[PDB]
Amino acid sequence: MLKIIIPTTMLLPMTWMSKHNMIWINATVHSLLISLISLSLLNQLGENSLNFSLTFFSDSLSAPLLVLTTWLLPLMLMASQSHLSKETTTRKKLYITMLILLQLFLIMTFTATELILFYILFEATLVPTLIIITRWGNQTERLNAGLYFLFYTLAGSLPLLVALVYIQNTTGSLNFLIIHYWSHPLSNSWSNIFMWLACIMAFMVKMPLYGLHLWLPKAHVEAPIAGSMVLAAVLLKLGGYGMMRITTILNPLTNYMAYPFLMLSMWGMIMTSSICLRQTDLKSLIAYSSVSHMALVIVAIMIQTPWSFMGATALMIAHGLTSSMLFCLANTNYERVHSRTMILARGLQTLLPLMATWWLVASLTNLALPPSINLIGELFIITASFSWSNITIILMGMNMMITALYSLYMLITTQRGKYTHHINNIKPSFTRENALMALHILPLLLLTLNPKMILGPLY
Amino acid sequence: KFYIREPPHGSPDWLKVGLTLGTSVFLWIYLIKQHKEDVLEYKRRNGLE
Amino acid sequence: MPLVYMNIIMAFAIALAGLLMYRSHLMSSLLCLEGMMLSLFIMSTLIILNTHFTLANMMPIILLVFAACEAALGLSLLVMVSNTYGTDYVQNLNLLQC
Amino acid sequence: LQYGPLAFVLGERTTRKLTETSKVITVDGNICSGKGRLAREIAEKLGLRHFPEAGIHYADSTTGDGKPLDVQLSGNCSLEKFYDDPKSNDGNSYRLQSWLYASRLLQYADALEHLLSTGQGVVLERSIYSDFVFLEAMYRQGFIRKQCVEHYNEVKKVTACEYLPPHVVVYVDVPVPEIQSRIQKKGNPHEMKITAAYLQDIENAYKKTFLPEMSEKCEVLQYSAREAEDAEKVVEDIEYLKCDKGPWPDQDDRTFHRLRMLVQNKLEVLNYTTIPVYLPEITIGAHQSDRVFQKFTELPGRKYSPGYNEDVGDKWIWLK
Amino acid sequence: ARQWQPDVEWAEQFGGAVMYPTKETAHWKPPPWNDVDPPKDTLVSNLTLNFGPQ
Amino acid sequence: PTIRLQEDPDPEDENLYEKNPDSHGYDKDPIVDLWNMRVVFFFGFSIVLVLGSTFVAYLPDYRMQEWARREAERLVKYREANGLPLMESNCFDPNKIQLPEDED
Amino acid sequence: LLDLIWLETILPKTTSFIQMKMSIMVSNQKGLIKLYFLSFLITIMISMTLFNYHE
Amino acid sequence: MNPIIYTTLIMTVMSGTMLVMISSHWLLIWIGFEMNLLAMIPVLMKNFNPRATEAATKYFLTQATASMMLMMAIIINLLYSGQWTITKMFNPVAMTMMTMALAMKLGLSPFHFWVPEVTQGISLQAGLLLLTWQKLAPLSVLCQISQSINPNLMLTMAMLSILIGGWGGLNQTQLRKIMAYSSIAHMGWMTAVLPYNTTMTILNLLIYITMTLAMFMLLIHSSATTTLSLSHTWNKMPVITSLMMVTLLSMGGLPPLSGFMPKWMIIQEMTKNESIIMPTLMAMTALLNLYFYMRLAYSSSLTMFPSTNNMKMKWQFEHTKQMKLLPTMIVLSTLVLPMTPALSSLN
Amino acid sequence: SDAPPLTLEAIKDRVLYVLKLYDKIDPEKLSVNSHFMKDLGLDSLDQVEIIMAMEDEFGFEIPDIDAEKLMCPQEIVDYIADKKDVYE
Ligand SMILES: CCCCCCCCCCCCCCCCC[C@@H](O)O[C@H](CO[C@H](O)CCCCCCCCCCCCCCC)COP(=O)(O)OCC[N+](C)(C)C
Ligand SMILES: CCCCCCCCCCCCCCCCC[C@@H](O)O[C@H](CO[C@H](O)CCCCCCCCCCCCCCC)COP(=O)(O)OCC[N+](C)(C)C
Ligand SMILES: CCCCCCCCCCCC(=O)SCCNC(=O)CCNC(=O)[C@H](O)C(C)(C)COP(=O)(O)O
Ligand SMILES: Nc1ncnc2c1ncn2[C@@H]1O[C@H](COP(=O)(O)OP(=O)(O)O)[C@@H](O)[C@H]1O
Repeated sequence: MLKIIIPTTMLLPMTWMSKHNMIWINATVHSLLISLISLSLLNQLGENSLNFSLTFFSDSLSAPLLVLTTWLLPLMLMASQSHLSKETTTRKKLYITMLILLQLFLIMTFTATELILFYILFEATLVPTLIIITRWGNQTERLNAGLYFLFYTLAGSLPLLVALVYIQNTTGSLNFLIIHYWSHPLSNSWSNIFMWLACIMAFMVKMPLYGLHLWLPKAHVEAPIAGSMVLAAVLLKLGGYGMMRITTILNPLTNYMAYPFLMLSMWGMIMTSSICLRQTDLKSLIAYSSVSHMALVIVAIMIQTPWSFMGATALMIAHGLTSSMLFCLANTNYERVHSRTMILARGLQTLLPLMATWWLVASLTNLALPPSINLIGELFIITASFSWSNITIILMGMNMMITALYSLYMLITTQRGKYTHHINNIKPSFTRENALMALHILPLLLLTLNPKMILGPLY
Repeated sequence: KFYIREPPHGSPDWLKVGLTLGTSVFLWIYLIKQHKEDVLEYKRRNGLE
Repeated sequence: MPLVYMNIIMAFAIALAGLLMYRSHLMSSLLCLEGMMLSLFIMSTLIILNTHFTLANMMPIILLVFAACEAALGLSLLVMVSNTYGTDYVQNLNLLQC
Repeated sequence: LQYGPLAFVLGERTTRKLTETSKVITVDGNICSGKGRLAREIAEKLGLRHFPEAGIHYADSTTGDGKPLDVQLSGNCSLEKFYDDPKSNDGNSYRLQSWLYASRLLQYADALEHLLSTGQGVVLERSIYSDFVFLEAMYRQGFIRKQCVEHYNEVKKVTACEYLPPHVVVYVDVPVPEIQSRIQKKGNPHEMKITAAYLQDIENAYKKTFLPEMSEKCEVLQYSAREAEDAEKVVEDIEYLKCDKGPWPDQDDRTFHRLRMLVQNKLEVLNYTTIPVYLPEITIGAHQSDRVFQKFTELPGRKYSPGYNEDVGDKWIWLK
Repeated sequence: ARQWQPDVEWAEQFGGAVMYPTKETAHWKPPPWNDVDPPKDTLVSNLTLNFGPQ
Repeated sequence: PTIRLQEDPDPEDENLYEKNPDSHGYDKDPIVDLWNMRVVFFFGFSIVLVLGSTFVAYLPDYRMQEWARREAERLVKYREANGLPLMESNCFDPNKIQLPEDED
Repeated sequence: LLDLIWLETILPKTTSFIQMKMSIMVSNQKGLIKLYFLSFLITIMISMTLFNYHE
Repeated sequence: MNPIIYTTLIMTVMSGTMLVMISSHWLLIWIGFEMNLLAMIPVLMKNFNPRATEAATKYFLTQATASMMLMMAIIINLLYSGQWTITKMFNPVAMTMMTMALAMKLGLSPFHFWVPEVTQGISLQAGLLLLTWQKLAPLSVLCQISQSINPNLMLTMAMLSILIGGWGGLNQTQLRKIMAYSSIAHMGWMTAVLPYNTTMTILNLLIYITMTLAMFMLLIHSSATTTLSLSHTWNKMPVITSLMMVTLLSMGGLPPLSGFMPKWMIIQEMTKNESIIMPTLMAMTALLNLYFYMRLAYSSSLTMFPSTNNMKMKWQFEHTKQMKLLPTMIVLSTLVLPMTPALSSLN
Repeated sequence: SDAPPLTLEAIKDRVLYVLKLYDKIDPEKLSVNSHFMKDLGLDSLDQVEIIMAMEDEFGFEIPDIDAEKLMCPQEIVDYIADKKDVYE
């Protein structure tokens, strides 16, 4: 699949050789073309995966993720060029270089045929994200946010490296196809229990699992808008992808090692949804929303059924799109009033009607209105959990009610009421912002029209 | 324009430029020749041609 | 081993211990270093004489030469320290910390 | 070839070029005294290179083209507004004093490099050894704080100790009332606001610190106002000095090698002027620092190294 | 309106001889700007001798 | 000075509508901004969105859904006519399986 | 109670506190050769008996 | 100091190291160590001041003690087997003393106190030499006797070195002491894999030397020895600060940078034995080195600190001396991970 | 850490202790307001010895002027506090 990798590596010198006033145009056009090219990966088979070479392969689980990455790059470019207008040309090119490198690492991560190469790329994604957050953030908390983002990740990921090299010394290969075909059960011993934990905790902290998520509100609030977009839409899904890949060698030990993570996921889902009800910062609310949805995804991956895997794939794609749209919507108001407090600017539907429509659609997809793919994933996961145990419906049921409550709370607080009297600098919505919202939302409904493209390999 | 000599003048240092280019060309031709003899020796030892 | 070997090894250990625990004067520690060199000379000479290794009879001379170099180095450093502080106390060498 | 250890290993030695007329000379004096004319006459008679007094834009005169730059990108201080408002709440006074000390250090390094490279003598107006009289005059008049004086002392302590003091110090003595009369006769509307106490402080600093401590390094040639117009007499007075008392006679080839390596590499010369001591008078915020640096890099001959700016007519760049 | 950048108060945290100062190390001084400590006046007394009368 | 440092004042934000009443929010230069709008709209809505959706809609059936349906129809027809059971509990012929000799 | 205090207290704040305390313990030496040469003597003696006596 | 004398002393240092590396006789190895120390002492005092004198005295005392123990171990080995050849070291007590002496020479924990002090007391060029060239001889000797080495002592000292390097580096604002603690931790990593595979020791040594050379040359280019003086470099040469930031990231061990390769290969080699717990602890501990590298990157490259007025004069002048190998050192420090299988040529 | 932050009270106890250590002053008649010249019947030479005792006790020298005008313990305490910049 070098027909996708090489054009991004060419995006790099194209950006560094462009005129000072055409960098955004060139980057956007060629990013969109690369996304169109990557659209060809959706032609998947029913039995095995597309095995391009010894190094790269495409499954029905990673193709929508690659398409989402390549589609997210141009949106980040449009979202970034507003607040980077006063920046020098060299620093703007460096920002675009960081974004391009992040896309390249993400594209290679989702198609690596070996687990060590996957590890190296999934860990290389850290440097551009950390640089973006700590260099182009606005407030002084960005440094602490970068430290939290780095060390939470590495403390989980290093035992994974040890476990991976141990597994390769034991079985002779880390190639995923060989690993799948030559799978052997895991006994019940302390060594196997700790091997399970080493293979699972890095992906758990990436989701992130409740109690291990404290880095996420910091990193997602302190980052610039493109950083938040790529952190919520793609980088959280690395944990889910890696967990569905790695669980192939963990049976039958998972049958009982999943209990603490399942309880944490369900209860912390309830807790993070409740936290969303009393939040003064508009971005932290969206971050905690992400935590709740990812807790659902964790449950689906842990119970290990075809329906749960289908629901996990659909939910990951839907959440990426929805959360990126919500972050952009909040950033528009932040750029207008230079504050993140939710109750500062109110009654915005009176001043900005079309942006209010975009807010309504985004918050409707957040609460999983049917027949959106958000609800398809959520309902598949709920059915799988009900088959796992009939008592999960209570916890799942509570979550649905709470999610609707806080979504509409956000909508009513920001759009309805009366406009604050002292704020008189609320200019009309630019064409760029409306195009950004439309390019977020239209693919969601288009995917609803044909949902088998995001349902994973278990379809 | 400059107040002082700024020893590198408008023309480049021709001795250094010539030495650099000569070294590059010598290394390139040496590498080509070495690869050719290596291929010939490998083909002779294993009896391909 | 005989008793003389144990006695020479004990002398080496005592000189090493002497070097390790500093009192006030730097010169005392230099003397302990020279004592270790002398102990090593004696031990090597006894071993070489006992086994009648003819070509090894010249190593202890080399050892003495490099002992002299080491002592000269230490004395030069002591001269510099004393010129800086007017005293050869190891307490004065505390400008750099860990 | 650039001077360095290789040039010293084979051939180049400084001690051979010294030809009894090296004689670093500085001609000190109070404000508005005719020390510059005397310095020029001394240089002309003795055949030495003349260095006019280093101003705010001295460093501009030696890099790029000799033309001065905007005060915002160079100096960031004003001599005129120091006279207008000596007690301004923006730190102009000590900023000017610090910039002038740095300029004097650069000029001293340039003069020493010229002397050690050619063997020819140099004449300076003031030196880093004399710059402190203005600082003391400002402090006694309450124009600067005590912390500024401490910072100045730190920078001087770490900078002025690496060089050799001048061979002979010439001082032109002019009384304060005559100085005021001269300033009035001049016509500049900013120098008229100089109080007599300021000139008195400069004179006290000179005569009670500079000349006493300089007389121990080498003998000082003092002159009243009337006996300074006769330049030939002053020059012939200079030619009969017994200079065997200071550090200059005790310099061999290796010390000259070290000093010659130090006087070139002006970055090494200016190293300690920007120490991270955070005085409000001289500390510049990050946003303003970035803006001013971006402004500076856009000057016509400043973006790249000297021989690499094609926008001022540099050719054959792609072979340099 | 603009990105936050470190000021003097932020920068002064790194200006000490050590991070995380304690009561023992609060009196440690940072090294001099050039690595030259001021010379101590450790005067060495000359020897005084009676030359005569005997 | 009662100050701590020399700094520029925090500047007011620029309104792109002031110098360009139809500004599109892409750039301060009207021509570059207009062409940025045009390329974004053309390459996002006209090219990727509509054409990509058509391409995805008309992708060939590599998932073998219709092939499987036709195969199942053939199998059901054959098994119904012969009187054979529609489906078998064992997907592997027991003749090719060798159970362990002793269960005691 | 949970997100802002105890979840912070157990994992990251405890780690930071422990690392800072051990950094203070390790890095705060007076620079006197007497003390850590005595340390060297202790290390040498322990090493011969603890790891050397058992071969 | 005369340049000719300086060049002679440098060649004598290197001659002592090469004599250590090419000798087959224990006496010649000891002589190489003596010659190296004798020539190294004046190089530390090239810029004369009380701090340099103190650093030289401490270095001399530590290394003279180490060489005395080295000679005693050689003599004990000769006593129990009349062999002068550098081999499996037929006596266990002699091997223990030899290991302790070489650890003292390298600065492995518990005997690690001298390194921060000597590094802070000398110039950046002397520190470059001390932390790069002075590791070769003891490591070569350790490699030649790796079979007879006792794993329990070497691994204890290696883990202690990693822990103490991280903890000590956490507390420093002086750049030379940060470099010294980084050196201690990397020495620990080097000696942890020595009983299992000496090729990994050599690979780690080479990569560490490259990164250390790049860091020291960047520090010499921008004349900064404290954190606050390095915080000014962005307003004079931003490219230098960016390259330093990337090199600091590489030193931390983050993939896809070249720094990650030695740790990765050492972990794999240790898991090829049983040895599971030790690499896990080593990685968790190297996170501390990553922390203070990241703090340095925050202070020098990712944020802009306030500057001074006199920097405007520095803006007008260029760097006179140029280091010809700095670009290659930076590239080798950063972009070398894809060439990892080339380590086979090391054995 | 260094010495504790010396206060006015401790200064007073040290001054009074030094004064009652002087064999020419009876302890019970001495107060912080006693005047050396009149109350304690001490001559000018005696005062010089008291100032030298203060110098020894507090580790710093008092010039001939300055020290000469301190005629009772309270002035000595005030001078020591002002020199050491002690307010509590
Ligand atoms: C804040 C969020 C952090 C993330 C959450 C991570 C979740 C980690 C939890 C690990 C899940 C299970 C771990 C081990 C499996 C069983 C646990 C054990 O309690 O079960 C019994 C174990 O019996 C006893 O409990 C022995 C264990 C007692 C010592 C364990 C310490 C637990 C104390 C709690 C410390 C907190 C740990 C997490 C730190 C944050 C089973 O009996 P037994 O059959 O014999 O053992 C089975 C293994 N065999 C077959 C090889 C024999
Ligand atoms: C502003 C005003 C708005 C209101 C006015 C609108 C006026 C009406 C227009 C609205 C249309 C109504 C929709 C009704 C559905 C009709 C279309 C439907 O029939 O087509 C579907 C086809 O839809 C497409 O398959 C789905 C589109 C694919 C979506 C991919 C998005 C493109 C990429 C963009 C970036 C990706 C980001 C997300 C990463 C994963 C049928 O699928 P299928 O059953 O097969 O067809 C059977 C016959 N075939 C197979 C021979 C073709
Ligand atoms: C170990 C043995 C060595 C002993 C040898 C020491 C040598 C002695 C040197 C003698 C120096 C003089 O005579 S010095 C001259 C001394 N005489 C005067 O000054 C005349 C005025 N007298 C007074 O002021 C008072 O009587 C006075 C007592 C001073 C108190 O002073 P107050 O009223 O202000 O408290
Ligand atoms: N270091 C300094 N600090 C403050 N002012 C200075 C300094 N050096 C020169 N000046 C000012 O420059 C003006 C003229 O300088 P001066 O050399 O004394 O007269 P002239 O031009 O006749 O040589 C005077 O107003 C003097 O105060």
